Amino acid sequence: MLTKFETKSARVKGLSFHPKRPWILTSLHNGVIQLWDYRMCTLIDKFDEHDGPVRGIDFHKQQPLFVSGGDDYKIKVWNYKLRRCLFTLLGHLDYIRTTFFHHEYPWILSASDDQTIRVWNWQSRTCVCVLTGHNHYVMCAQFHPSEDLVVSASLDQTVRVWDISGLRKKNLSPGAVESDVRGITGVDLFGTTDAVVKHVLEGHDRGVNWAAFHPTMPLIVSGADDRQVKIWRMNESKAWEVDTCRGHYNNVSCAVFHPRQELILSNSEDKSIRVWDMSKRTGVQTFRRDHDRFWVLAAHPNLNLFAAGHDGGMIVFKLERERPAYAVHGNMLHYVKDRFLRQLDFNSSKDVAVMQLRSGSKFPVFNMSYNPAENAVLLCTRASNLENSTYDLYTIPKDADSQNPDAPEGKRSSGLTAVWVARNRFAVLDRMHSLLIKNLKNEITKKIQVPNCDEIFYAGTGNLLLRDADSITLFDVQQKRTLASVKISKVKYVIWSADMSHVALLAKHAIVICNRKLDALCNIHENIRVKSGAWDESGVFIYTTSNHIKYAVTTGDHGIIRTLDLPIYVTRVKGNNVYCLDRECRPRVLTIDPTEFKFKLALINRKYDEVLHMVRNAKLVGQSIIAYLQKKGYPEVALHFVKDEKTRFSLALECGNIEIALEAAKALDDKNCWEKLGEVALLQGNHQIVEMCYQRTKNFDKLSFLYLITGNLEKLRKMMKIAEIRKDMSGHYQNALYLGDVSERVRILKNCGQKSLAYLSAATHGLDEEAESLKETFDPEKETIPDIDPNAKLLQPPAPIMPLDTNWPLLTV
Amino acid sequence: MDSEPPSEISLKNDLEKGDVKSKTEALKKVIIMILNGEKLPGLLMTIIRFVLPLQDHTIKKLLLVFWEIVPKTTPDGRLLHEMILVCDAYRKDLQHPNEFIRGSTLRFLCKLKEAELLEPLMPAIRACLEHRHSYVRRNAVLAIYTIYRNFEHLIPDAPELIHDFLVNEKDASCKRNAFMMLIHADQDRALDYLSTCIDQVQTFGDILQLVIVELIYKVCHANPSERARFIRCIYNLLQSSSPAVKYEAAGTLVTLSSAPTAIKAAAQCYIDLIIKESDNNVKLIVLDRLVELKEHPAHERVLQDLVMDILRVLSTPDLEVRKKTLQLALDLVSSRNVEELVIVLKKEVIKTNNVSEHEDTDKYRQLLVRTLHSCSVRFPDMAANVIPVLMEFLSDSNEAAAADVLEFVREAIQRFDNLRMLIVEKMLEVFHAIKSVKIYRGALWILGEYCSTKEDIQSVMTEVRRSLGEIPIVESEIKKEAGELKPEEEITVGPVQKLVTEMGTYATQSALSSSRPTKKEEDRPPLRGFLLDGDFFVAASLATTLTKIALRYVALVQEKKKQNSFVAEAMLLMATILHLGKSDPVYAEAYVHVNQYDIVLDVLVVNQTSDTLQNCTLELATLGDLKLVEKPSPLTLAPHDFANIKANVKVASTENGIIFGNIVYDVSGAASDRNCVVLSDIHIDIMDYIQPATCTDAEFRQMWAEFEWENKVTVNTNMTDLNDYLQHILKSTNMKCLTPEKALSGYCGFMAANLYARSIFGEDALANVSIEKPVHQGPDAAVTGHIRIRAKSQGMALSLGDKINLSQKKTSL
Repeated sequence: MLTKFETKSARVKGLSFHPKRPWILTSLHNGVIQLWDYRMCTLIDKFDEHDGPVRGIDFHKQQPLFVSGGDDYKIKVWNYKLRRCLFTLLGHLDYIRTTFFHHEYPWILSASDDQTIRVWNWQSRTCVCVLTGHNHYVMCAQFHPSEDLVVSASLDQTVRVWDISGLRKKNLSPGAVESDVRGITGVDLFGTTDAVVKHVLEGHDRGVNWAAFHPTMPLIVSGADDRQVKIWRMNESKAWEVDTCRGHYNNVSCAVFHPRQELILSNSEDKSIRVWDMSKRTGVQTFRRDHDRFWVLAAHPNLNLFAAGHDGGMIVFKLERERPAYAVHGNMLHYVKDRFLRQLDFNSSKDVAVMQLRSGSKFPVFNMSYNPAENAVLLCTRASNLENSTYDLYTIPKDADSQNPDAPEGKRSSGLTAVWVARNRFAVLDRMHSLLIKNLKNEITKKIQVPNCDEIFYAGTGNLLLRDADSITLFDVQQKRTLASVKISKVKYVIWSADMSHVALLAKHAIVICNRKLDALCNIHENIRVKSGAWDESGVFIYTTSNHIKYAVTTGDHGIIRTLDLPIYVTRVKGNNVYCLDRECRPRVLTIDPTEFKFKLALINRKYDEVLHMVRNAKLVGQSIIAYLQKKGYPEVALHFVKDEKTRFSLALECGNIEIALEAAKALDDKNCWEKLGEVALLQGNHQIVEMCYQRTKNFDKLSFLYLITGNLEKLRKMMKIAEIRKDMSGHYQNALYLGDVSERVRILKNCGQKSLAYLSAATHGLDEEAESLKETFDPEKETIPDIDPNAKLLQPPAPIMPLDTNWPLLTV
Repeated sequence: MDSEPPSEISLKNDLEKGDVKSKTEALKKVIIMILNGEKLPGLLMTIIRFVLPLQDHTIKKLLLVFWEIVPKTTPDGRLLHEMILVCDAYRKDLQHPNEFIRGSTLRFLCKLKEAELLEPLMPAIRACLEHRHSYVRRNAVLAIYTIYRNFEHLIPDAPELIHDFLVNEKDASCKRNAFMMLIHADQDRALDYLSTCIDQVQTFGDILQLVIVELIYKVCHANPSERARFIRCIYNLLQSSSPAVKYEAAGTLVTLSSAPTAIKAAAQCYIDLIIKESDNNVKLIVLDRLVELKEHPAHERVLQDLVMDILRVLSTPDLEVRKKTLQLALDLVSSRNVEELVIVLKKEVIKTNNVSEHEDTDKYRQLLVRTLHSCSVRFPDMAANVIPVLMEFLSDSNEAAAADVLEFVREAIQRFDNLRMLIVEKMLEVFHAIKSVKIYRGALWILGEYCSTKEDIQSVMTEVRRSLGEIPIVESEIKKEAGELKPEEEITVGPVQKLVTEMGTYATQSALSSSRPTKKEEDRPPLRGFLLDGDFFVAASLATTLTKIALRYVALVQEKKKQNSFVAEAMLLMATILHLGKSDPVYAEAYVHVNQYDIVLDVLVVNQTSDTLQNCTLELATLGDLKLVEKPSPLTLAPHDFANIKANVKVASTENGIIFGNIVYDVSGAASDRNCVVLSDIHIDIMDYIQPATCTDAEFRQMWAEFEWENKVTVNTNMTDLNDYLQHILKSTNMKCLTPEKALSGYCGFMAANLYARSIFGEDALANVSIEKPVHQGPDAAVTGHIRIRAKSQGMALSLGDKINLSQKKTSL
């Protein structure tokens, strides 16, 4: 037993399990009612609906509501989504012990401690029916999964089976016209206290406090004020079917059947919760949890967990399996047993499930294993780890125990374990708790064989006969020898391709998919360890790593195919579909699409024309179509998507033709881009394009520098003026030098107020007159000879080239 | 009603009731719930109906209140019009004989930048054109400016209405009370008028004139406002070497550190700075002005030095002030730090002079000897001062008191070769009363090195050699030491040769000499006897023996760089060390895209189903430290809809109460039980939530000490250095590689990174990545690195441990 949930609330008189969802309601003696998401751990609601004890609690899930009954003497209906009181109704004139909801119309049943249980119709003004019989308290009313009948447990020493659509109960003799009830000695003795009798049941244990059913059985068990539990047939009122379970020490508050085990779980107002044998009907074992007394019990009609309410609070407790072994063939999931019986196949986003016949497991699973050709299933039965049990083989597409006993298919024989192994019809078995090999002599092997033995490892489960004592050991087909042992880190699972020759093992990042023995074919790219993923024999690997099913790869493409609304494990890939089942084991299926897959299959084979159609909004994203296609240094993909002003910018430098850059740079509304593309421009060779860019980034001085280098003199002058005003002394200043005469500087420098510098520059060119002007306007003294000349010839022949390097030739490829 | 968001039904009732008090209270209750930010439009017709025309100020004032904080939003009782229920009968309010209602009305009306009230606010200046108070005229200049701000930057607001429309600002200057709402964008004539007003000021008003127009030619002209600007203006006209002597800055400055010692400590700093600007060597840092309080005339009465003595501190004022003060003595006067540190140290270090400077705790005493002594090592002049003071330290003549003294002085002799010959005779004296290691160690070293100088040695050593105390470390120090210097230059009943005999016995041999040594078995395991035993080639003589070693100093020994030094005065250093200096089916497909630096989670939402999913809404959630920067906003997910919807993503937020998993993404649709479904887009980790932070070597070291990091793993793909994979990955688990903890050479040179983070997890995170990259013939495991990790309870330690391996995700839809 595992404790899923345990919240101390104080004395819970009523407890009920939601049939739709894995929720619990508790009604407390403190007058508070609480609705719990016991799996999620999130309080849904909490209401103080009455000062004193609220003894009865129910789900009213026909429309999303819960119903409570309290000692206010009322049955009240409550919203769990809007937290408001939907409707209020007069159940009775005393304590509402248990309440039950009709699924016919919004009718509500309340069982009370004033000896009647009544059903009331809100939708109309009518109280449709009152069901009477008790002479002392109806402690409990309980639904079967059909809505026609209910059972009530009362402390007048009976259990009364009622009809809710009926006036009290509904029955009529076909052998007589007279009423079924007799107040006289007939073939049984009872009073006149009913309209008619469909079924008056024993409840004698000095009154039964509660009654409840197994979800798939008409049988009911009742706990009563004494110290016994008595199991009843409510479908016949037999007294040759009723066995008494003895173990408890004081008044048993309830007893209900465990849906998922072959035991009956009871709880009593002593201090113990006792567990009972349901093939022997006496106490297997007693547990004390020391929360003292238990006044309520509950068994899940959604066959999830199990719960019992105590005087400290309640516990929902777990007797279920986690991470089961499974394999998918074409449309059949085969898995190892979990709650809610056998399920699987169909759906794709819903948490509903539905049945198909593909049970790999139909008996206690010692082993469940697929054939490597996927044609048989081996199920090993009668448990044990001694040296013998039974093993039953089933056919894989549709599974029975035996298909026919008169046909080779579906046979059984002895063997502690038998598990299939490669050569694709073979199996290896343990029948002495050694490794023995199994043949039948042609077809998938069903018959027990004793030759060949080993002295290492110990029988268990597998798919290649896994055995453990310190590692997971693969065993051979026809040899006693260990084929190989694997040791690695796991996430509690073993993943098969679908063929059970091969195995996938989980590692520190993702999963690795491997062949028979331990040989690693490839590694799935993905940062974290996947929960499960399976390969369609190889190639197309589909996996779950969250709430979505995505392909690790198909033909070098990468896609997330679709998301489901639940966390899940891939069951495996056999066919185009991928099939999944989770811990609770609800299915999702998903067709492998030609969405993400076609697009990149096409882009890889350099098709852009194909790819435009392929572009859809089921796969567009942001960067797999509209900006992933700007990721070629010799643009190809890049040419195709260029819609973003940034992608356009990028495209241009990758070609080296910046004509497009300037425009993208423009449409990026930014200077930085113009200077950087201008530099790239100078690199392709041509300075016209550089000028334009550099002019608008305002790098007139860079231009001034560039310009004799380029051999322009006309353009070089334009730069000088528009750098004059900036007082860029390594911009405006340059150009005068660069033309044969220096006069440009002389004026700019005059405006700077740098009269000295202006004179020196001018004077040397033999423009002593201008040099003198500067001296005269400002401080004179021009006579001085610095570490540089102040009057020696400056003349330079400017640019001998007739065509300039703004006109640098180009062809462009 | 402090904050009660559902109470709007009661407020409507309370708002009209025939009792004026109730109405006022109601309207008041509305105000307080809106201000907090809660529900308010239901009420509007009720609110508006009583109050509208009236001159009765309180309700009017209340309604006037509610029109500046929500008028636009509320529309039941107002709707949209030019003369709304905010102002239609508030033209009456503006034109009442009572100044208060008019004034109030004017004030809110003009305050709004509302365009549905633009016309009614314009002649609203009428209400305050007549100025019954200073408040009325100020209210007017602020309201005209607020009108100007509200779309009337042209002729609707600029001239006069009858006295103000943007002209109160002019009028105020010459009127009895000033206030200029004219700070920006307003009449030039008023700006000019404010200047005139500087003279004819009104003090509150002067702060308003002054924010607009500052700098005076004068000293002042009066009032705090002018005065406050004035110190700014003064700092301009003399920037040079701080303010030096703080101006009118002094008044605010004290409050800036009201907690309480820190003000004095700061004040002391400024006063020291101010005294003089010295040489400004190592801890001689006094700036400000060279002469302004001088230093050191011999005719100055009662001198500068009296204030200088405060700064020399033992703690003479309290600890915060102490740390500042010791640095400050050093700073005004020394040679560097050395001079004034020796004086200061002489006072602090242990003596027989004062017993208020000696203590029997050995480390502090020792440290104080080392601090005094480091000054000599720094600077020569100090050697001469230190040795006689050291002998006074010894004179205490407790076992331990001698001991500490002997230990440093012996180091000083290693530096200071045959200069401290004189000390030896003093040093022997207290060596006889003995209960500790330290005394034996040190004494044996002085007496040993110094042998030529003295001749006493059999007698001194021998009382101790046959005396007891604690003797582990004694062995090591005596072993290298006892023979040294001059081969036969002693004799009392054991010459220098007896000493070499002794020296050898004490090291690890055996010999009758000095009435046998105390112990022979050496100190910590590596040291042993043997090196020295081999040694003494030439019997205790300066050559290439113990003497050589003794009269030489290991490596460089200079300054206060901590090479035979300790770095200032021992008490000040503790504080400096402390200073760390830390700086409903649904289908999803998804990829993350970045265009023009916009980071977005691309999602495509797919309805593969024929079924209805209308009611479709899309939301991205805030989980914890993950947040939506804008959810996907399309109403998509309809019958056979493919859509691309973009959800923008952030990584940095504050924890929300909903789940803390990967990324939650929510699509809504038709269904009433699961109207909202959670389905996933691709991976985001728990690691995001960590917040990056950094450490320095001191913070790293402190944290190393603070909490354990023994935990290590070796991570593959740490083959590479710190910079490459390891930094990038460490970054993603919000970590950063900072400072080293390595020790590289030709045999050493693992790369070491000191990591830090301060996780939003109630822990920090730290680690050291050691990269085992071979720098030896026997590497650990070759290339790979072992990361030694922690976090504050090592719950994030583990994150560091595995997120430094690999990490990559991609898709290509």
